[PDB]
Amino acid sequence: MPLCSSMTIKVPTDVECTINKRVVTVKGKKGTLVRDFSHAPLDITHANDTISVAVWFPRGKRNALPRTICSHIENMFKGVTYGFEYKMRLAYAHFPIAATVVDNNKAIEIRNFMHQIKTRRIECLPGVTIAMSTNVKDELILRGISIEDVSHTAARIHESLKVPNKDLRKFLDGCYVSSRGLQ
Amino acid sequence: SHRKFSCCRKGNLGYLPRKRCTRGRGRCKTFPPDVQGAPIHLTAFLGYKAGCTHVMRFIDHRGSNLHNRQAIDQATIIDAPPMICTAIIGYAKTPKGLRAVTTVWAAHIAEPAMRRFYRNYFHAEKTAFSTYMKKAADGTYIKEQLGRLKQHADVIRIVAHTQPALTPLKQKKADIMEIQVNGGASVAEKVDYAYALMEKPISIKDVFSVGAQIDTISITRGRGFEGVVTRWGVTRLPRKTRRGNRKVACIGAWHPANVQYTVARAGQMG
Amino acid sequence: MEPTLINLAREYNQNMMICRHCYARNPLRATNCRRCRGTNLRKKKLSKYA
Amino acid sequence: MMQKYIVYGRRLPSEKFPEPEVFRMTIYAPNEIVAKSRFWYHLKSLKKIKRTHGEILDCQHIEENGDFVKNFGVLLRYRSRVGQHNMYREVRETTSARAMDKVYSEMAGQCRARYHDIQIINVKEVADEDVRREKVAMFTQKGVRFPHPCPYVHVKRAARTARFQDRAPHVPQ
Amino acid sequence: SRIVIDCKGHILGRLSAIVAKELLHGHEVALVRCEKAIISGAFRDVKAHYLKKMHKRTNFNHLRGPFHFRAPAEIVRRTIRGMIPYKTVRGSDAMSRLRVYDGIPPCCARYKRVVCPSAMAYLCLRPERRRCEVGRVAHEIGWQHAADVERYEKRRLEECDKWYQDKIQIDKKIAEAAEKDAELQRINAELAKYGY
Amino acid sequence: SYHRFVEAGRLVYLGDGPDKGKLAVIVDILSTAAVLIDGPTTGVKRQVVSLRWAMLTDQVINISEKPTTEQLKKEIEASPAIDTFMNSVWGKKIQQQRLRAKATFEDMGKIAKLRRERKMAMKRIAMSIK
RNA sequence: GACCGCCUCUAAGCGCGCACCCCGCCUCGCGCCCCGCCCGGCCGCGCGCCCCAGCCCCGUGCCCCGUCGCCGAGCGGCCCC
RNA sequence: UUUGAUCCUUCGAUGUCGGCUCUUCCUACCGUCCGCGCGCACCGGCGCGGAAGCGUCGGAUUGUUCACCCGUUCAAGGGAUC
RNA sequence: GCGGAACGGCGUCGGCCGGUCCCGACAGC
Ligand SMILES: [K+]
Ligand SMILES: [K+]
Ligand SMILES: [Mg+2]
Ligand SMILES: [Mg+2]
Ligand SMILES: [Mg+2]
Ligand SMILES: [Mg+2]
Ligand code: NA
Ligand code: NA
Ligand code: NA
Ligand code: NA
Ligand SMILES: [Zn+2]
Repeated sequence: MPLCSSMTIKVPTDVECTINKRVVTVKGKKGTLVRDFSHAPLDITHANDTISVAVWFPRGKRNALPRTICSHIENMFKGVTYGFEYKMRLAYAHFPIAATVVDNNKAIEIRNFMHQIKTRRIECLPGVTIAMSTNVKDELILRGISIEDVSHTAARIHESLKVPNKDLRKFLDGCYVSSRGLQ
Repeated sequence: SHRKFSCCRKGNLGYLPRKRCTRGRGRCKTFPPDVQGAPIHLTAFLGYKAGCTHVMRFIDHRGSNLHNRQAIDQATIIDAPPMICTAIIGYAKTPKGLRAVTTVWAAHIAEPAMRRFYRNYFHAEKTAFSTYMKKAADGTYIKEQLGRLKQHADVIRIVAHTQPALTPLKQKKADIMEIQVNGGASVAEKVDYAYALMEKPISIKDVFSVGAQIDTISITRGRGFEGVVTRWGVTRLPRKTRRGNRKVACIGAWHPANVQYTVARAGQMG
Repeated sequence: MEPTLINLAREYNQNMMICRHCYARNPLRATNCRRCRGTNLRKKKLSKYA
Repeated sequence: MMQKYIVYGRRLPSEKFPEPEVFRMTIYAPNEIVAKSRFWYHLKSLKKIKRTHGEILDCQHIEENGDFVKNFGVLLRYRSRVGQHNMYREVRETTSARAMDKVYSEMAGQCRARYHDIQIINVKEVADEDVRREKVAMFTQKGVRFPHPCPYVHVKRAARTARFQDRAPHVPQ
Repeated sequence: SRIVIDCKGHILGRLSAIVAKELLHGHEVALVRCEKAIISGAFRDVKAHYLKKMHKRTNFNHLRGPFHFRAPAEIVRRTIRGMIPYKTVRGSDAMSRLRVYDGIPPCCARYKRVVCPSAMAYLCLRPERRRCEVGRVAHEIGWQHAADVERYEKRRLEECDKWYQDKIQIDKKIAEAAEKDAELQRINAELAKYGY
Repeated sequence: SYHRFVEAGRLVYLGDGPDKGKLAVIVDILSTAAVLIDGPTTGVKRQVVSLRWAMLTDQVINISEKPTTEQLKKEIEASPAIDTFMNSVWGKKIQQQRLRAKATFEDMGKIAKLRRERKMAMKRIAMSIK
């Protein structure tokens, strides 16, 4: 808006949150989650189970902040009420890829990718757990309460598996994200 | 215009200047890093070069042509008479670097160290540590100073000296060295360990072990004033040159109108 | 590979746009190169083993 | 800092035109010398009368009131480095002479056009229901509020005299 | 009397200008906590600028200058020297009246510190402008003592925190005694007629 | 967050310009850069100033939408906002500064002499009783 | 993940990353420090922290280095061997 | 980094080609490093961006710079009073 | 905030001329 741009969202009943100097804390039945936003100039207010974010004098790129901050807050809410689940698919043609979970779901080891000799180890970020799908055959499941940590872990795995110095249109192998959701 | 063919410079510019060493002997600039929790141990020793010889050994080196046969190797012998510990010094890590806290000397000091403190022992008046040895007769002062070190230091070193009377050398004064103590779980353990071997001999058998690797620090052989061909390894000039042929033909371009420090010149070698 | 698996891989490795200026990878319905800001975009060529 | 003038002018009477027609114009200028210069500038171009063939009958300064706030619409043409352009602008002020100052400063800061590069076609007062620009419109409403846009300026201004202070002052808001 | 300035949050150039003017007028000034001074601009641009500055040396002998210091205190001192006629007696005596420190060492921990708000970043830069501390740049170009400075400052800060409560109680007692005392009341009443 | 706002009826303190050191009231808003102020009972005539000169106060006066000069005067005199502002900490400090504004070179000497005594008296008090 | 209901590696935020760059190891090194013999002479008087889209009630204070201040202790610094 | 055009400085003189020797600098990058594209299955090639650390050689004929051929770990181009 | 051109920019601010729009436009009959 010409004088100030603002946007509002709803606070669900199962969730309780506190605000202070742009530090938003959300508590739910899945755990607690905290984020910091003091890197932007914002006015956050809490009134009758609604969060509203306003920026005064929206000039230039300041007009893009309220909506992104609202999206971050809603992601926090949906994480605390019930977490995220990313599913990965192992794609291979000749040499099966062998993946083993170690450290009580806090890490994974990948061996025999393209029949290579070296092995790969990736560590899940704090609050991220990794396990193999019982129903589906060649699947990876990672769950957590923060959408940032799990997607970061999935990107880490995908980048860890990479074929060097060939035609990538023909050599298709590695772990790919096939689904993002909640449950 | 550009030099027609490719070639590298001659010599390493990281060893400049090539001047006579002004340090009395080889000194240990850095000590091995200290890792907490490892067994407490000493890190260095001082000895004298004696000779070289042969050895025949058996090589078990999987993947090489030598894997199951004999080899003749060159070896060097170093004479290592026992060292005597005689002082403790502690340092504190500070924003300005490593700063000493205090140094505590033993009650009694051997003749070689005293000799190290003078230039001519026979004529020199014997006053070094004369007041200190009266104060430190009882253990109280040593205990107080060690308590200070325990409460204020981060790095612990001992001071040991050699015994030239056990060597064929003509020297009678000793060499004094600082040796770091590595390992343990805290500074108190280090201080107690260092105090447990004061005024006592230390054998090289308790410092190094067979099969490990070491660094050696010394001063190379001297040669005096030497020319560029031998000092820097530049090419000799052809036979027809007037005024000799052991030199560098061109020592610079017209501009810059100075001589650069990267050009080879004659001077001290070794 | 199952055909569904090949579909998953290809959407990560085949479907994009290429800038004729700097050769950068761009999203599938972008109008400006993310790097040079130019507009002369292309389509990543399909492999013969379609 | 402009004034507003009403200028009357006429061509000198001739033998075949004993009583020439009279022309009136409204001019905004910093003084009356500039006002007469601009009057002759426009009369030469629009009526083919030069200063040498004519005379100025009266240059009367008119002072406005200046109590309430009104919305002014200004239509102008200016010459850039690539030709000429028309332009409509909206300003909020207490007097029409004060609105011209704002318009000239905005043109200087944004388009780089100076006084003698601009021609003012018409100046009129606009009602709150027929405002064209969004800033003026958003300031014409009722019960409009906002926080101080630059409270750091007060603290900065006082530090020029008190160079060294025993604590960092806060910015009240 | 010596002026002791806490350079936390100050802009390097503006503080240098003020301090140079003070030095030329015959005052002694000390600067503490120089690793917390701020330079405006993205860290990449600042780092590139400083690396470019470090590249100029006498071709035929690098021991002939110019010299490039890496510690934040010496960086600040060089910036100040750039604003002073240091080749004359008048300017050479001015640079001998200046002291610069990283952190707050014991030689200055007992002084009364001041600030210059006209050279502070929260009043001089717009909110969305990038900025960085001289400590990070110094570390990125070769300074060795950042972690030690941080450790010492933490220890000193806790020790100072222990000292504040004793000051609180002593100040309360002194205030009550001053209120009770009669001679001061006369002076205060006399000054109140002038608005002081 | 924000508590004091640029609005109609807000009391304002003038920190710069020809009329610095006086209180006035906002009557209308021109833009985000200028306002129309007026202080009928403090020595400020109706005029337009930039917001860089006006420091916002905590007081707000209830005024008609577009009051005249005389109308606004009774409205101000019917309210206690001014009286309660001068009794605050800021009001007392402003009074003290107004007092300081009138001083010559002879009273500068007297003030300095009294300041010296106060510094000496403080030192003796602190030493005598901790 | 927005401006721009969708889509977007970017606008705020975050990850990975080069025989190049910087540091360590290695060569030189003014000046400093500890200890020994000695146990000396001089000079100075003054500490809250953190943030600026909570700024916790502000928009001060000092303003006399002699202008009458000068003991001791404490703390800090300098000089000599 | 060519050759022209001009005639500002130098005729009480700035020793005028090439080679040999030796140092440093540039990048508009030839191999090696990191990415992307292909009319890229693999091998091998070609294009683009960052990148000047290391490498860029031995010979026959010619005063030659240049050129030309043989060979090898297969062999970029230049500046600094040409 | 390099001397600098043809030619590009969905960087930001300000305009001119045309359409469609609560008789429901644009982006998702
Ligand atoms: K070369
Ligand atoms: K000549
Ligand atoms: Mg000859
Ligand atoms: Mg000559
Ligand atoms: Mg000559
Ligand atoms: Mg390039
Ligand atoms: Na020169
Ligand atoms: Na090395
Ligand atoms: Na040339
Ligand atoms: Na030549
Ligand atoms: Zn592009």
